[PDB]
Amino acid sequence: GTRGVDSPSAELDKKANLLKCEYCGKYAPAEQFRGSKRFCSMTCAKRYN
Ligand SMILES: [Zn+2]
Repeated sequence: GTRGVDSPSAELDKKANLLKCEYCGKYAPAEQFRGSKRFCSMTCAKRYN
């Protein structure tokens, strides 16, 4: 597929499809938004509860 073609950070899937933690506001690949697409990973999502 066309995911990770012109990407040095191919592992992070180019970080094309970004959204960001409605807390700190850091942009990341939606895949890392394990807080059900609201916040980034553990520290942040849990901090909102
Ligand atoms: Zn965060």
